Formats: sequence, structure tokens, C-alpha cells
Amino acid sequence: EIVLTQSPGTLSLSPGERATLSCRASQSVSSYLAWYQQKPGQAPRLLIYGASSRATGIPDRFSGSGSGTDFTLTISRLEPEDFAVYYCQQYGSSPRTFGQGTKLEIKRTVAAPSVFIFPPSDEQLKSGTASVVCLLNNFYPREAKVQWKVDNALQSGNSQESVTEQDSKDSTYSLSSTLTLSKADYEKHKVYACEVTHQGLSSPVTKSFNRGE
Amino acid sequence: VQLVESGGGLVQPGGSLRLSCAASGFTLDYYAIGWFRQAPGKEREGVSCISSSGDSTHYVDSVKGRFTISRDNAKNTVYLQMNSLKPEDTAVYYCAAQSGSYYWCGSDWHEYDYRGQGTQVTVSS
Amino acid sequence: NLCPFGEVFNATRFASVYAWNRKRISNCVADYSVLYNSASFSTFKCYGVSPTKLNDLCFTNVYADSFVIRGDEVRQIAPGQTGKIADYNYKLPDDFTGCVIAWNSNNLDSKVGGNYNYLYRLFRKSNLKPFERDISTEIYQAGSTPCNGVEGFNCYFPLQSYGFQPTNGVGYQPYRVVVLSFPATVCGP
Amino acid sequence: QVQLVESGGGLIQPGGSLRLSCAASGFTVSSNYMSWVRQAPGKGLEWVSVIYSGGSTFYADSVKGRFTISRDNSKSTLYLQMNSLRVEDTAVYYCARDFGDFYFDYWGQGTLVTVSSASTKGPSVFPLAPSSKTSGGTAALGCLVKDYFPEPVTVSWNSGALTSGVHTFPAVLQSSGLYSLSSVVTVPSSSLGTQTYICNVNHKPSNTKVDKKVEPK
Ligand SMILES: *[C@@H]1O[C@H](CO)[C@@H](O)[C@H](O)[C@H]1NC(C)=O
Repeated sequence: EIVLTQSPGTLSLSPGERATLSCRASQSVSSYLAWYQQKPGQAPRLLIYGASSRATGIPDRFSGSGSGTDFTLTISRLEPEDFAVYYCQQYGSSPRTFGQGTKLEIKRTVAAPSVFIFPPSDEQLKSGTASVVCLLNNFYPREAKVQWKVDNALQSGNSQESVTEQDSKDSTYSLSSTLTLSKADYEKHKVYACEVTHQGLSSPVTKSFNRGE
Repeated sequence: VQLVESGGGLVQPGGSLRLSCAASGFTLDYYAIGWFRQAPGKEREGVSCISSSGDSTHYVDSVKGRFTISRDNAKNTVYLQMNSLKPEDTAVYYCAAQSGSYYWCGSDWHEYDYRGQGTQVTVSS
Repeated sequence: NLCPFGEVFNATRFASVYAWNRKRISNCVADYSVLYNSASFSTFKCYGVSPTKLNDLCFTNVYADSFVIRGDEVRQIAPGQTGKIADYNYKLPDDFTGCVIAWNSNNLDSKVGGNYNYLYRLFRKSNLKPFERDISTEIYQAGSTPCNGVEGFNCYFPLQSYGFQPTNGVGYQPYRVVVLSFPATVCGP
Repeated sequence: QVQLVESGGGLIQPGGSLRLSCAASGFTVSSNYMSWVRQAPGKGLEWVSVIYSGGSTFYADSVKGRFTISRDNSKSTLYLQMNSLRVEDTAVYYCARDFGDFYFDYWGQGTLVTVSSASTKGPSVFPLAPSSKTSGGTAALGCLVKDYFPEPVTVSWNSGALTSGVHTFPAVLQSSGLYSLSSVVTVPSSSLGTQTYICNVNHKPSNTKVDKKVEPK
């Protein structure tokens, strides 16, 4: 079971630049190496086979090199449609194996998130559960810290984050943090605050609300 | 058909281990058995082999005086006595079995058909 | 008369597996203990017989098949196996009686930059029968439009080169293989 | 021109069975290598199974004994029969044309297999109301699509008319084993009284369709 290690995990460039993605094998696979591209919600597309041969219809800016244990995919003149996930796959030994992927994301200027908070609807409270939602809209880079403060106490373990794929037009991200409580626990507190830190903020932003107003 | 290694684990510098490769699903009479080590982040290397004839060959300089490979056809197992252990010897040890000619022994892992999944040997200091 | 085993094992050049070689061994005395009791062969598997007792047995006559394949394919040369070599190149019957011998030949069959002389059959629509030899080079029609002798989409050459280099991992290195299939005219000493 | 379409994926319980099928055009399936390759969510690709051009079949160790690859050339269809399913068999399954058991030069679109003891449940849709306080002259609103199973749902805003500024987040599996999701969209605050905003949530595994009007409190 040859293990393919891909590097880096994430690569952040801008259109027109050059991308160098590496695949490293736990054993020699000679030339028996292939590369695939996968856009979100789509299937893989074969790009390179035999370490260096392009598949039918693959543009000239895509090219593979390497052998034995080290392989490289190079995308020379990046275009918006080229930002996706790239997989390597050996067929030197059975079973055939993939790498864990290298994600290629568009690098833009830092954009701060606009922050919103939503109290639970009355209708959901009738059901016996309360979901508080914090939205971080249209920011870059993807890394951001969201931190729940209920009556100034730091609330751990009761929340979940989700992040959109990078917007195709402005290359930004969106994030949601959702804090879930029972109605009994939701009505034991007064102030619910979402606190957000990001590279584009000079100091953290807090949005908050008081229960029942 | 399986090859399970055992007898390894934690040991002090200067201490000894006795590795056992127990083979199931077939008898070991016609087979040569080899012991291999994989150090952190490298590829496997052959440590020592015994042939169907029962003759031994050791492939690492460091290990000629110290390690002794033995075979037991009745209980269907093969043994690697490792004395005078050193930090250099820490690795995942595998065993493998290959049905060759009488005196054949092989230093190369990819030339044995039956392989074990491995056991860890860690030496302190 | 002693059986011409050196001509088989020690031959300068071996056959490619799709066009494997077959030599009849007839009216000679054969020494198999020379073969079994050596350090030479990484594979020496016998089916229906024991390697111990090969000399003191007699056969109607013997066949020595021989070819070159990569190491991790030598396991396909056994009864009951499946795979590209067993399905499309050299097939042993389920009731095979004989021995299968193989040794690394990196120092004979490897060349720097790749030895592309040895080929195997990659594409075929049915499996070979036991001891079939298929040497056709017809373009393989993997689609509905007929190929008319020119490679392209859905039209593949059925054979592929191994490309043996001396720097390959030994799993990818060339191995020479001899299969021994067993009145009566061929006997031991 | 090659085309591959997988179908058959859905929710099954551990131990249950499922037959995936893959319709193919552009080549002859009976003279070609074909493979099943699966992708567990948020993760990488794992080869499952291959059928050779001559009919031989091979399986990853994870699935040997309980998966069977097969094909019908009459129908130009590849099949993956799956028995004794386990939870770690959850994944999108792709059918792929295989060049000589080397690499995968054409892929289908993928059919999602979910293995879980949890039971089908339609979402509850709750509004995310724009606060009177929003920031920048723009206001955010949305729908919380909570506690449904299995995936997927579809969310649209005003039945396709409103798409600018719509973020429909990836679904998250909670501790209970149900999915939760949110759809949000930024609009002018000017339009809060004038314009109506309604989210259309659809969940076909349970035949649930909800149209919830979101509006200020
Ligand atoms: C082949 O050549 C080797 C080396 O000269 C020799 O020992 C052997 O007897 C010859 N014949 C066979 C069958 O190996």
C-alpha cells in the first residue's frame, strides 16, 4: 500500500502566476503516476499520465515532471478556472492509491468580515431548542476565530462552523458559527455575543443581543 | 495465510528481544524466511534471512555478531534473537516468506510473496 | 544424452511473455537436483510433485516454457491465478503438474534509459486458454467505430513495453521464468 | 464522446445491500477496463473495484467478499453490488473508465451512498430575521434548515429570482447524526418593508418542501 504524500496542503496564488505541486511516494513507482483535477461538486478529470504525458485536450500550461519517488505538477500561467483540488495517483503497485490532495486557492487582498448575529426564532423556541447563528460575510483569508460569549462567559463545546467555497467572483469566504442550546439552558442567560477576530480587523468585533428584546 | 510478528516493543540499550514470525495458512518447509527493518521515514532494508536449507545470511554489518535467525518447522514459526540492542536498531520489523530454491536467500523485500504487517521495536536513549 | 537445460536457462536472450518460448525435452537424462539445490532461483514452486523427488520420476515428455516478466507478476504464473499476464499472455491450467522457476535478470535484461524489447499483452476481449500463445498485433477496438489499422481514440495497440531500467525498484525489474510441464522418453538418472 | 452516469445511491442501514449502476456511452463496456472509485465526504479518493476487459475482477481489501463488480454490454451498464454495508462505506461513488488498470481517463458524476442507522427525517426550517440595528445600509437574512437526514437539501430564494449575495453553507453532521444547514443573503435595508423574501427548501429523500417567508421582527 504505497502512500502518496502531497505538498503543500493549501497553495495560495493569484492568476497569471506559477503553481508547483509535489507528490512524494513511500516507494518507487517509476513513471507510473497520474494527476487529476477536481472542482467543487464535480468529478475528477485526468490531467497527466505516465508522470509527464498530457491527457487529450489538456492545455499546455499543465505539465508533470519527476519519477521514482518525487513528482511535480506545474501550472504555468494560472487562470481563474485552474483553482481547484489536485490529486496524484500511482499505478506502480496494486492497490492503486491517491494522495490526499493539494488545494489551490485564489489569493486576494485582505477583506474584513461583516458580522451579523441572529437570535432563535419564536417558532424554534416552541420546539424546545434554541439555535443562535453568527455570520461572517465576505472576508479573506479563510482563517478566522469565532468565539461565543454568553453573559461574558466563554462558551466551549456547543457550537459548529461551516464555510463556503471561495466565491467565484470576488474570491472571498463566508462563515457561520451556530450555538445550540436547549430552551431551558437558553433561558438561563441574558446576553449572547459572537466575538470575531481576523487579519482584516484592527481589534476584535463583537455582535450581541439580549434575550427577549 | 498470514504472517504475524511478535516479541518486539520497548527495550533498553544493551537489552535483548526475541522476535517471532508465526505463519498460518501454509507450512514453512520449502520457504525461506527473511526479517526486515524500516527506520523512521526510509524504505525497508533486509536484516537477515534463513533459507529452506536452514542456512543463514545476515545483510547488515551492525547486526552480524548480535542477531541470530532460527527456524522451527514443527511449530511453523521463525525467530530473530536480537542481543546488544542500540538506538540505531529502532524500527518497524517485518517478516516475509518466499518459496524458492533450496539455498536461496534474498535481501530484497519486494522479492518475497508473503508479508507481515509489522511490529514496532523502540530502544531508549 | 543429457537434457539441454543450459540452453533454456542460460540462453543469451529470452522471449517476451506474449510470444513465450516452448522447448520440447525428449530422450535425455535430466538432473533436476542441480536446479533445486542452488542459491539461484527466488521462485521454485512445484505442483503435483515435490522438489526433493524430481530426479526419480519419468514423463511422456517435458516442456520448458520460458519468458521474461516483472517480479511482482511472477506470482501470476501459478494455477488458478488471474491478471494481465495470466489472462492475456501465459496461462497455466487449473490441474497443472510441473514446476515454476524464476530469477531476477536485472543484470541481463535491463538497459540504461529503458529496455523496450520485452512486451506484454495489455488488451484482449477474452482470456487465453491454458498454454495458448497469441502473437497478433491487431489494433484493439475499444469502441464501436472500426479502427482500420490506425491507433487513436478507442483504438489501442494491444501490446505494451516493460521498459526495464537498472534503477527500478526490484518489483519492477525483469525476471526470467521457466515453466516445466510434465511410452515414456524423458527420465532422470 | 464519452459519457458516464451513476445512479442508485441512497440511505441504507448497516448490513443492508445496494446496487449502484453506471450507464455508459462513447465506448464498448465489454471490451474495456472499468473501475469504481469512492470519495468519502471531505476526504480523498479510494479505489474500490476493477473489471478487466476480459472479465477478471479485483477488489480493495476493504471491500473484498461483500462487493461484486459486474457489467452488461446489452445495456452498456456497469454494476457495483454491495452487501453487508458498514458506516465507513459512506461516500460518493464514481464509475470510471480504466485504461489498462493503470489510470482513470473518464469519470461519471458520482452517486452518494450513505450508510447509517439513523432514519430519514425532513428538515425544520426557521427564519433568520434581519435585526433592526444592519451595518452598512445592507441587512442579512436567512433560513436555518435544521435536523434533516440524509443529504442533500436544495435551497433557493424566491424560486430562483434572488441569487445575488446568497450563501448556502455546506451541511454539518451534528452529534445526533442529522444534518443542519443555513442559507443567508444580504439585501438593501431599504427593501425590508417593500420586498418579500421567502426561502424554498426541498428535501427529496423525505418528500419535504417548505416555503418560509423571512421578515423582520
Ligand atoms: C548455467 O550457467 C551456470 C553458470 O556458468 C552454471 O553453473 C549452470 O550449471 C548452467 N546451467 C544451468 C541449468 O543453470
